[PDB]
Amino acid sequence: PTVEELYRNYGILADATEQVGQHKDAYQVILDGVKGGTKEKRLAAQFIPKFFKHFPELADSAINAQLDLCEDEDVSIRRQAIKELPQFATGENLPRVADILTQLLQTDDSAEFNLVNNALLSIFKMDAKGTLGGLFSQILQGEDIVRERAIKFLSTKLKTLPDEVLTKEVEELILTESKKVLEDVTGEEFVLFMKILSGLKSLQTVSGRQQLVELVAEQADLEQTFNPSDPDCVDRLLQCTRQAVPLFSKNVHSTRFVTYFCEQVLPNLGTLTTPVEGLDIQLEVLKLLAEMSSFCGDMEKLETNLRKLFDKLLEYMPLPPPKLQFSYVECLLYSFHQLGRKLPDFLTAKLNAEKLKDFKIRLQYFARGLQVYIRQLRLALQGEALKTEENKIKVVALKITNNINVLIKDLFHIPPSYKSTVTLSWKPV
Amino acid sequence: DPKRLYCKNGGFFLRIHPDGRVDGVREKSDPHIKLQLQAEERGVVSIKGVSANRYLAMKEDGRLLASKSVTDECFFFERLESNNYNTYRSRKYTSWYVALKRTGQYKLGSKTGPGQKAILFLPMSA
Repeated sequence: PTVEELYRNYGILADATEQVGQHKDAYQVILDGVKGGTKEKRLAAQFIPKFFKHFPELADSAINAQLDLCEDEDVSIRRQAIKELPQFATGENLPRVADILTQLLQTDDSAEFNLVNNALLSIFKMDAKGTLGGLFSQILQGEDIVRERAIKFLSTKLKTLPDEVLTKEVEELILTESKKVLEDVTGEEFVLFMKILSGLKSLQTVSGRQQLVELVAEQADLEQTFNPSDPDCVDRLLQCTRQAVPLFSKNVHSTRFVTYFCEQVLPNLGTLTTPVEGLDIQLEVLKLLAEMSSFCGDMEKLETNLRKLFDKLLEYMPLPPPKLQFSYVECLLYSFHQLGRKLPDFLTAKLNAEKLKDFKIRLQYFARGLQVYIRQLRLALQGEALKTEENKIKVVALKITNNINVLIKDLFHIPPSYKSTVTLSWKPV
Repeated sequence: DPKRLYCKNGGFFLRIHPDGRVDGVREKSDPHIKLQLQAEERGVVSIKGVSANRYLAMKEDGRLLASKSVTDECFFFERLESNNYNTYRSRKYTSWYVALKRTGQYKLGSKTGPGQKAILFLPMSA
């Protein structure tokens, strides 16, 4: 088999018009081109897929001939063959091509890597369910390198497909298969699958986001009792809970998470260990609780959780006889301002007259040192110099102190009010 | 002979803490991965943490803990597989296997089954 015979048999199959299926001998010469050298194989990678549609009786031999070219030592031969693989995904051959293409994602040649992604997206437009089966079966059973590339494929290339391809049943199948994977994913893998699932059109609804919230709830294992001593137990709960924040709306509640933080995390906040430099593990817990408290519904043990939240607030609001942690107070005072609406009797009861008397004294003493630090910040801030790392701290510090001052005045109404609305400092406009 | 249980899923060694935690760690020389496999009846073994003086167990909801005393939940069916990897199936809850996840935690027994990468453990020397 030489380049002369391959070109001549190419013309036999090309000039055959509609009498192509009878020249099976000419197509066999092309199939034998894989046994030739470099120039012979570079032509076989083009001619085998071009006339594959005219010889179903040679399907297995043709797909095998192209697969040998996909595993050739020369990368230029593989690139010529991988590009034409979607031509073979006709009929019962697509799940086999999907398995080969998913296997080929582990290549480290940037040119070959792009051709594998384009071929995967090509058969995806052909048979979406068939290609997903070839991808997820490798995520569930293949090597770690294949599972890694295949997850990244869904994480980055699903957004490039037309909406005509991602039908309702395709999004149903992805959720069905993803829940099979989520029973054994790492911390980073779970972050990728949450981006994949939340990107689906049918899961962006109110009912769809509630299903995603339940997925991270079972992933967080909220029935597991909280252990404050383990450093990885906290970093896993925080990372798993951060994936639930973008899904919370006024009808997609965070009650299961706020209940867990108030019951088991707040009473043990002092025992929190951090193994990473420059990371305040306790403030990050309070930051996360402050974001979720805006979407909490009717709680299981509302009064007990409200007291645990109120007790932790008084630890950072001292009686008038020290440094004031405004960052800690902003998170705790906001969360109590959110959850306190559900039980105004926590302050406006005749039994709680001592708690309300003591609380308004702490709010008044805190406001004295707060308003001193407010104008002290605005004195040092009197568009380019504001972008310095030393001045940006005073900008967010002014947002922290202003939010605290707005919440204190809202609570120091003789009937304590809860109608003020603030934007958390670490949240953009 | 004391052994280490090397899990095929991720490569974790089965670890038993003195407080009763069961998980996996990749460090070869962790003091709490030294295990002693006591033979009970034919085909059933018990796993004891040497440095922890606790026995591996699986309770009602497929969670793995380490009790200080041998209980009903401390016996497991040991089946030899390929290759030199073994599976440990709870004798009381006969459908749940001892398993470690990719994250290193124990896998809930209610989510374990035959033919999983998480249930295969390799006895190692030292």
